Amino acid sequence: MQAATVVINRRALRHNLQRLRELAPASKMVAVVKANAYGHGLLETARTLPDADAFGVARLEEALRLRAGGITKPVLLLEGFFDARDLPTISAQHFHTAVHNEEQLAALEEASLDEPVTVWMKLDTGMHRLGVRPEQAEAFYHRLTQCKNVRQPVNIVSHFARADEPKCGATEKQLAIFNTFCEGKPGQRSIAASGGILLWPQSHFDWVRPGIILYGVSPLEDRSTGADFGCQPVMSLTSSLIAVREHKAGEPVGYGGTWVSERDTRLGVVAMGYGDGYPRAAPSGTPVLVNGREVPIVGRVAMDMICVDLGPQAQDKAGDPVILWGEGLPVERIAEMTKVSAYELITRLTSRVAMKYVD
Amino acid sequence: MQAATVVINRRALRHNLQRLRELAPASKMVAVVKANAYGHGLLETARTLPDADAFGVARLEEALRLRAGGITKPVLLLEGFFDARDLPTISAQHFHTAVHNEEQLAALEEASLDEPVTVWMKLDTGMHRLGVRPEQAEAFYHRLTQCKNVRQPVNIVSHFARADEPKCGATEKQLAIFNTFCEGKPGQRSIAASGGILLWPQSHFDWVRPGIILYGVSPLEDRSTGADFGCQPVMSLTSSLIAVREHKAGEPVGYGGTWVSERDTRLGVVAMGYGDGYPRAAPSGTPVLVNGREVPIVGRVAMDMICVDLGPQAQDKAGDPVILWGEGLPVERIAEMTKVSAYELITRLTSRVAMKYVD
Ligand SMILES: *Cc1c(COP(=O)(O)O)cnc(C)c1O
Ligand SMILES: *Cc1c(COP(=O)(O)O)cnc(C)c1O
Repeated sequence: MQAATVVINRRALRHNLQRLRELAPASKMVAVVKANAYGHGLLETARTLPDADAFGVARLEEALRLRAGGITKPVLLLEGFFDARDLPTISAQHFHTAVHNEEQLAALEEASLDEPVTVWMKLDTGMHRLGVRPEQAEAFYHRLTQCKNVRQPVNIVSHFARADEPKCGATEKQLAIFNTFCEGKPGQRSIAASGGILLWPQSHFDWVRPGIILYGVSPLEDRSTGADFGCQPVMSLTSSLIAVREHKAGEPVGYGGTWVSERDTRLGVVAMGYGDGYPRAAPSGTPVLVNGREVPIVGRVAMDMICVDLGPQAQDKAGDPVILWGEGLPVERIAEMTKVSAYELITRLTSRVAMKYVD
Repeated sequence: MQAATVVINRRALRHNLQRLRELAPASKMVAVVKANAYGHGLLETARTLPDADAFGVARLEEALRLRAGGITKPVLLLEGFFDARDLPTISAQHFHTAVHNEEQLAALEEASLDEPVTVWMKLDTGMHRLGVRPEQAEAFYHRLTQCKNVRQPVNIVSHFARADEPKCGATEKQLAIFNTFCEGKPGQRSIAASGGILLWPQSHFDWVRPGIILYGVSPLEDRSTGADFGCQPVMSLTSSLIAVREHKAGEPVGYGGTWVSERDTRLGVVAMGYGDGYPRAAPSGTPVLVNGREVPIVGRVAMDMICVDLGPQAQDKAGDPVILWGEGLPVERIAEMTKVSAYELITRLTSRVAMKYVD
């Protein structure tokens, strides 16, 4: 292929897992690979990290897809199970699960399983998304230690809502609540994801759950990159030019006549659009690398194409290599220029994009 | 349980192709199915419309995927071919192609094919994206009529840049240029897509290329839906609740503490996020249907989850049906609220979303 392609550096992936073990030296690793491993490929990303202590996924379907591909490490269902009839599979597949509601707990109480299941009680410490609230947590917790279907001890998990904002006391407050509930309880503790790992060493505890930074991308919007933490970028969104055309001063480009040229120039057309996952919101001027040289996007990003300004005697030609982000252009730079989160940029890509794996 | 799923109404798809034949009664139909048929499924959308005169795709890869699935109809390569070594496949697969540059034409000229290929010369009439400029078009055109590898006559294609803006004279100008070049030439003429079909009956000519409106979605940003033109919505982005929790006044929700509640209420958590293709940009208040009742999104949309405000004694529960858009809630209403183009909303979805076909 020469069009929409994501190149995944397996070497950078391994480097990052090891680099994260250096940053959180007393904690085991839950490699978070939900949403097709953040756009890098669920199964391939798991196979690249046979050293991971466990893998984290959002849904049951993702975990099963890992077992189907031969992945054997423990897989953590971060949101738990959505149907009580799933417990038998989860037990047999040796999936570890979070438990945040009455339905899940009552399911565990009355299920009949050939083996008990490892559980992580999800505690709501401030995010107010999933989890048992503090005032209901002690009773809920106690019921889990009385389950024959739950492998003792009951582990405790939680998640930060604003760890990337060190100046507000949100994280210290969640930590305060997390610590109060865990006092005197056995079982592993886990509350830190990318942000907690890098900015809060007092939240590492027993297990940390690296997601975005595992792929060498910073979880912060302070324009820092994965390299700020010694992590190497894994993904490169690439394509090729499918046309190099003459253009003249005063002439607009693309839908809505969004951009008008102030000079005679040459425009390049890239085989990349939002039908591939590239943000339609990308404003003119956003950087793209053409033949390893940065050129600006001019005009509205279409479903399948993107126009760039090369210059009046630019000698680039149809077929030449284009980098939307990757090697000489961090996805964080593209997130600042487009105002789109790096999390979304690397993850919200379509099945039209080819996948390459190197090293 | 059910999670992220796109339900495709085959009946509505059929209705729209027929409805468009009623709006452009003297023109053949090029069903545009590029980018996985605008998120509806490339092969299934083609199989639902065996009545289409032809199918349009962005890339050669998409056309070959159609032939692989048993689609037998003529397929139009809207951007042409990117490599001269592809002509033999194009010829053998009976793919019709656009020709916009020197490389493609020179390729046609010196290739040796067992059969000639049907071609549509792409003329740049104002969009300044792809196509031969007016002052180079006559010479370029004449070389195509002299090709033994091109099945005569040479057809002429072009595309509108601002057909959804009837008040600016952009479309009349492109039409003026298109008409001047086609004078005295045989061969089919085609310049109209969804907008040209609905708003410009002078631009129908021989072939019209319905894309977005084929799926029952309006190409305008004037709070018009597909129903404004008698077209029925084909896609329904659905999911289910995975939690219904108590929440209290003054408490924030989600990452960044984006939303704070002014009352004790109950929050629902949807198995839908941008890891599925749902816009991370969706602001609190964006409508979502829970049990066929509209509730607002509260807090930042995460990779796998979305929180909604149900009410203090709302009786919704984990497992209940959620509609992100579809029946009861047009994607155009979500586009207006989120400020994201309906084109991108239905198209930029990930492979995590399951596909259902009804009728
Ligand atoms: C997805 C998620 C993570 C990883 O988050 P990052 O910000 O990419 O580090 C960890 N834990 C939970 C509970 C999550 O849902
Ligand atoms: C995608 C495309 C279409 C369809 O346009 P809509 O506005 O979605 O109908 C038709 N023709 C060409 C050249 C295209 O690239």
